[PDB]
Amino acid sequence: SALGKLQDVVNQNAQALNTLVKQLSSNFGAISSVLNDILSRLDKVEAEV
Amino acid sequence: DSFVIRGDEVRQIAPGQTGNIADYNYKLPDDFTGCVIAWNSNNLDSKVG
Repeated sequence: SALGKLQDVVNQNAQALNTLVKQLSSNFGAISSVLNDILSRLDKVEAEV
Repeated sequence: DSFVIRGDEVRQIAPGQTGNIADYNYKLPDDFTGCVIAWNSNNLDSKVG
């Protein structure tokens, strides 16, 4: 805990990248968060939307 | 462009469609700029037998 300023600067960059990667799992209002799954459930214009 | 189809198949004549007419007879592009104009011709194209 003496090195707290350096370890915090590591932990924030790890936290930011794990958050950036975890956001790939989110739907954002789409039918599924898996991109090849959308392309399987729907035909072209519906999949595109 | 001009052709005859059964009245049910008019829904395959649209951009980005699939089904045997759109698949094997008349494929429209997805970025079609244009109009699809259709009418019944039972009194003209149908025949006895």
